[PDB]
Amino acid sequence: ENAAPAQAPVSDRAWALFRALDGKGLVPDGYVEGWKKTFEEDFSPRRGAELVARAWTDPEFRQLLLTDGTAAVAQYGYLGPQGEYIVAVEDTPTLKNVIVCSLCSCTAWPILGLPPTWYKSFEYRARVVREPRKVLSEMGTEIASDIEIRVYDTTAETRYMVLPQRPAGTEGWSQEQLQEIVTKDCLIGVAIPQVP
Amino acid sequence: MDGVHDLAGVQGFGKVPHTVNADIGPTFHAEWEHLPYSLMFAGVAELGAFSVDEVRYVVERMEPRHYMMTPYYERYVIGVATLMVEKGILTQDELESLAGGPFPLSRPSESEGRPAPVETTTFEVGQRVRVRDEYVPGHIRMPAYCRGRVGTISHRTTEKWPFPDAIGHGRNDAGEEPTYHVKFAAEELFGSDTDGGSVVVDLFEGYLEPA
Ligand SMILES: [Fe+3]
Ligand SMILES: [Mg+2]
Ligand SMILES: [Mg+2]
Ligand SMILES: [Mg+2]
Ligand SMILES: [Mg+2]
Ligand SMILES: [Mg+2]
Ligand SMILES: [Mg+2]
Repeated sequence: ENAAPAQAPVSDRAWALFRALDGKGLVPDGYVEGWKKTFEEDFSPRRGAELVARAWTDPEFRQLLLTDGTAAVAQYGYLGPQGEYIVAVEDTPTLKNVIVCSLCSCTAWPILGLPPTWYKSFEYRARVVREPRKVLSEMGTEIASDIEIRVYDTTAETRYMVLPQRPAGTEGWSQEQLQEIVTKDCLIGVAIPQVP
Repeated sequence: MDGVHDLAGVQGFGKVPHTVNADIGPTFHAEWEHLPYSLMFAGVAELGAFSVDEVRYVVERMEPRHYMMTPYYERYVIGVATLMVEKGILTQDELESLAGGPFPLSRPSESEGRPAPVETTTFEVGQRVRVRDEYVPGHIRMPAYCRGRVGTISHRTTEKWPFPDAIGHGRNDAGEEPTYHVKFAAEELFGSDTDGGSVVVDLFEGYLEPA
């Protein structure tokens, strides 16, 4: 009762699917290898960090990023699969934004990178919509009591990034220096950028 | 589809398995893990065999206990394989022969889907809307926590997309609709039993009505 179905090892099933399609000429030469390279090397939260650092140091770009995220991202050439319609959401002294896909894993792939295992977890998908303060706290981020938390559930085609507040002690830092402290978790919204 | 995948608000789960900025390791933790997404794109972009929405729905169609015990990337192996069999591109026999053992698939659809709604309203930023009190057995991009609930429009998209309830079943009548960022107060969704402020759901026009 309630037992798992019998299954071949997952690797064997995944490669079987590949071989069945490839053996029928349906997968172009180097196709899955090319996607693997894109997923590993091109889709990256370093891109989102670059966008944040630019917004932090360039008021005009900040305004563009917050009003037409797609256009702002296109300037860097970072539009892509699962990242064609972009909205950046602004943290403020009274507002903390957090992103989830409660229904599956929807993520702005090209600028955040593919979602991490934890973001796709049933724990995050179930809980962050209902108890984001406790979830963030458990994850190591204390949100002050005077700050509203807003959770964006990625339920359609909008793909989101958080523009975090710029922390004190970074005044005059270069874009490269600022990029360094904007992590994947900062872009998802579960972390606040940290200054050593 | 009111399936187990509609997890938002479910109670009883433990800690999220992460502390902020902890090392998450490589993008792929096994040598096969890039295959589901890559073969999804082959199916969508190269073969034109199915839509991305059909991939979401076929994963929703995993038998519920099967869904709950299956790691993320494996669900997409199962989903993409299921679609390839349903579309007549592959057989389950050849998948199992090549796999050297059982390769159970998602369950057949119990709904033919539905067309893009004929009657909808163009909403404006600041307007109060209700999520239509409707039950859809096939694919839908409305999490149940917002069904029948009232919120305020913060954004209307400047692009339009096919209605998921149609294109998620491969139907010809998905049309196109914009979506709306609808902001709900936490208390509107979970009463006293929430520690949050607001939740913004990105909802197709066809899921909404004036409040
Ligand atoms: Fe998702
Ligand atoms: Mg497209
Ligand atoms: Mg609780
Ligand atoms: Mg300053
Ligand atoms: Mg300097
Ligand atoms: Mg439900
Ligand atoms: Mg297993």
